[PDB]
Amino acid sequence: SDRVAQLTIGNSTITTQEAANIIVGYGEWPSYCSDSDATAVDKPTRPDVSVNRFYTLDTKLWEKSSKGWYWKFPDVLTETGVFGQNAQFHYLYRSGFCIHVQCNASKFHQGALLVAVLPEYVIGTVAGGTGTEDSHPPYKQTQPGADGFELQHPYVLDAGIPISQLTVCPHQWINLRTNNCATIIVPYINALPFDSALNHCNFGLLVVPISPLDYDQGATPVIPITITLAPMCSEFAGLRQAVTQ
Amino acid sequence: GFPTELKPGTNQFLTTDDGVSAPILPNFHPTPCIHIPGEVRNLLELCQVETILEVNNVPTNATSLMERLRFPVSAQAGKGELCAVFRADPGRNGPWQSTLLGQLCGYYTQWSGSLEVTFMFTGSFMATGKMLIAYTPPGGPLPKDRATAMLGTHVIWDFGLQSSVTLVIPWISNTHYRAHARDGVFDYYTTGLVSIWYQTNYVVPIGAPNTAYIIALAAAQKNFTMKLCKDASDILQTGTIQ
Amino acid sequence: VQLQESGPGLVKPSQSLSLTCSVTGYSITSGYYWNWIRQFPGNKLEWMGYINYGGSNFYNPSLKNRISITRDTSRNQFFLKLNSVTTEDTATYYCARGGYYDYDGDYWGQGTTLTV
Amino acid sequence: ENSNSATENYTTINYYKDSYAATAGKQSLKQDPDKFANPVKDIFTEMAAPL
Amino acid sequence: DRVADVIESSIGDSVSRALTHALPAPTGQDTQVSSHRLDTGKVPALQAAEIGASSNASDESMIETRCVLNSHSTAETTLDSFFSRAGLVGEIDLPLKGTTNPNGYANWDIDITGYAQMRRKVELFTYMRFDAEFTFVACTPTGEVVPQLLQYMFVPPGAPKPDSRESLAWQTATNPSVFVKLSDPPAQVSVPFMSPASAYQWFYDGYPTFGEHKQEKDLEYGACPNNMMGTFSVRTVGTSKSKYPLVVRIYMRMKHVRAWIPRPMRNQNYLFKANPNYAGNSIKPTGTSRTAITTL
Amino acid sequence: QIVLTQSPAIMSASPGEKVTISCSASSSVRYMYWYQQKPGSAPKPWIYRTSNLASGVPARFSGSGSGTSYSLTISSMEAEDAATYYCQQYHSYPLTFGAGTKL
Ligand SMILES: CCCCCCCCCCCCC/C=C/[C@H](O)[C@H](N)CO
Repeated sequence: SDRVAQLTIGNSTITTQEAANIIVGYGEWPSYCSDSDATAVDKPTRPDVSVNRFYTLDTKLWEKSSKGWYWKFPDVLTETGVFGQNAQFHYLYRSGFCIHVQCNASKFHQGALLVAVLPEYVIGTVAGGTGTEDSHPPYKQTQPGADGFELQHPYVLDAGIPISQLTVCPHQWINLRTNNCATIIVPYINALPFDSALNHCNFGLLVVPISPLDYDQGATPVIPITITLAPMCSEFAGLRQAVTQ
Repeated sequence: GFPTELKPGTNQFLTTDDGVSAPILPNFHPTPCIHIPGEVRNLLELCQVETILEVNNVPTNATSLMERLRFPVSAQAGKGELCAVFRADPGRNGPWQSTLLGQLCGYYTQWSGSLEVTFMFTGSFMATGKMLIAYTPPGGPLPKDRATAMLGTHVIWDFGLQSSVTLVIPWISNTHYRAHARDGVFDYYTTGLVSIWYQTNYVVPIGAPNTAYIIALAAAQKNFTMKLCKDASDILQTGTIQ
Repeated sequence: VQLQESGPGLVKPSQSLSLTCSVTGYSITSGYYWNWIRQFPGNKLEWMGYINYGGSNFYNPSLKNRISITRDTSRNQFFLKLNSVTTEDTATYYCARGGYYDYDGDYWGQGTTLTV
Repeated sequence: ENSNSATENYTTINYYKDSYAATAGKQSLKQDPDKFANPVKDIFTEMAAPL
Repeated sequence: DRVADVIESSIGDSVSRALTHALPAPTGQDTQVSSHRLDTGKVPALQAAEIGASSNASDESMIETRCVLNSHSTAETTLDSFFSRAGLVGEIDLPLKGTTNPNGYANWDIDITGYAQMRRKVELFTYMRFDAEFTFVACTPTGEVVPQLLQYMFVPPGAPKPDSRESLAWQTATNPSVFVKLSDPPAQVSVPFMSPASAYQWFYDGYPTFGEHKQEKDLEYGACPNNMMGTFSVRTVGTSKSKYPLVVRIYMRMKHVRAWIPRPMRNQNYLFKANPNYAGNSIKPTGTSRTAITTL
Repeated sequence: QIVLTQSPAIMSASPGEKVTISCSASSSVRYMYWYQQKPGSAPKPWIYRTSNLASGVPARFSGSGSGTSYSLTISSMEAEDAATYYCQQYHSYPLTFGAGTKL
């Protein structure tokens, strides 16, 4: 009963037979901005079905020596479809998200992944190794796009904070012996009713293997990981010419 | 004017005093507060969230830091062998330092309540086994075999569709509150010991990996409470931040 | 950290081999991976196996069912044992300290020559 | 007195016309642990198997 | 509004649906008496951590317990109890001879990230909204008290910052200012919440301005103008050089505190202000280590 | 097992010239590591993570590469740095070495 699920939004449908329930971040569903909270005076646009739909990003490969990857939202969808066009044609933006991660194997494989959402994920540097250089991360590292970025020091999450306490954030596990998918629903999180979709990233998504993948010789050695996501309750305002960055 | 007298304690500056001070900007009104999800009202809400417990805190080299979050299990000779042990003190140096509960307890002097630890098995679907997890109240030494360990509070864990089991450490103390235990006369506030033993064996068929790992998670019960706030034991600065 | 190998320099065929490595300046229970590597007379290198800081082992499948690595934490040494040595098992045997899937310490020994 | 405090804390003491100059006072003891400890769509009782 | 899908649409619903609600909890929970249970189908001890929720097992379902009436208070773990304590946040030096501030005046940018204790306490959360109380303690480098008169001025952004001890900006016709002597008890004022946003941000994942983000402009990453509140300026009131060296220390206490979205606490040593940089060659474990997993 | 191919097998160069050797892998790897071995001694680590220089290594050495192709180059040739070089990978077990290049 709680192991099978179906997710339908827009013109896309996702089915699974080994689910592990659904996590709603902080216990709040996404919603639109109220009249008492808004500050801009122009009428916003709500494209509805054309933007609120499931999008599939690229695929990563899980190996016995993998470290982990991360993505930034809503930077992943900036150059994809009608949502991307609306994002680069307007100044203001707000929406929620629904995230689904797929990874399947056989009954003779093993391993465990941690999937978590961390708001305001700021990246730091190694400070030249000795700690005396005030260096800063490059542009391609802070907003990696739809391809994501591989972690260098997963123990400190590349920000000087322990990964052992990451469970305080909305999260789920992918244990190969139990389930093969994870679902998280995140509302809009910010200190402002609206914000720019190009300059600011609301949260980051982390996928880190805690228990290493293992199998015996002769089994399938290729274990892909796929990321699927969908905006919820999208609004835009401040119409002017399209700017990509 | 009105006659008055000054008492000792005047002109002093106490950092924890709650008083009234003159405002600098008259008739100032702040920005309205919009709704933001995830508001926190009490620190005890965060103490009930599970975080990873570093039972295997042996390695120290840089490339092996991530291995501290798990400990292995494999097939044995079926003689009730020992797997791992650790202390149950949450505010003491050791495995509990990696949990959020330990970090929060570092800001308080005394605590009271029950604790719980959850173990998750990350083997293959074809692996089976049974384990015994025991808690020893204060006074008893570290058990030398399973027969001695079973005499305390314990639970027997069976691998299956449900991959996790919970061990509850009940509040058993002579005082209403406990200070943070350490070596010396302050070991009087110790909590006890936790040990894990093999019950039957770890069994796999042909074609399955011979080794699996276990991840431990720790949190607090609903009767947990802290008091007498203090400063943390360590300061994360080795000079001037500039 | 210093590593020194020791063992017999000549072994008759179909006998058993046993080598010893002594570690000074670091405890073998504090971390790192301790490997055994040999170099054939043709200047070809082959990785044999390792023992973990906690006592876990992993061996090369080509040498499986013939190799065993142990340790002695009291005296801070780890050992290599070979079963049914043949003529092709002649080379210079090295001991090294390594990291987990990455370059961490990688300090090698000096090696000992073996003739069979 | 202007109502310009940051929480416009239920019992405070003030001597000026601005609310943000008052004392810290006392709060009310309400907790919502399930917001962070159990944010699942479907609630499960602690007797049945979770899956 | 005559087509069916528009009438039945849920677009524009601004009410947030919450799955949980707060309940009173002035003391710790009590314990009820329980007995032995021997049955099938009920497994409180078995959990599934993959769901992402904490365990729901209790004392009564695992062992046999007595009845205990708990009256331990939880008032000390509130946000104000944790945060309403003064701590060092700044320090200003006015030497007679040297190079730092040799002309009897100084300008200090307001930030509380220069000292580890307060920074670590406040970085547990992402957003905070509060009022503040500031105290200034002034003395000589040896701790001696001398008869000197000082002036403090608060300079909001956009206002002219003084550049000398006799600058015209010291007329403080509109800016708030405080005159105090070193022989007096330390000065103390109240400060409201002045951010243009609804709360302060300790972490801002983005850039302040549009345009191309080249390497030479990487220092702007993570800089949020909503947290920049201005400058604190101090001088010795006089047209001639003072006769004593002075040091000023600043302490801050929070009141009426609210917080959101907790984060993991800092693990490594701080290196720079407003920058989560760490030494890559000196990564250390969170806690202490032992020699073996099977021994204490 | 991952197989590493080194080319050329034997190279001869004159002082002050430009030297470049290549190592190719049968599968994609994250990094590549290099060793140097003078005759009569044990191999010593030279390059790790394809860019970082080991301690006590002259600054004229450098490396680069990605995917399945990696290279090691020397800006200026001296008499001192003439030995056999190997490429080694940490991607998966068992660890494998290259055939070696004699300079
Ligand atoms: C005589 C007037 C003296 C004025 C004393 C200073 C009052 C101004 C304080 C502004 C509020 C600062 C509180 C913290 C703000 C931001 O979070 C920090 N800049 C963090 O970077």
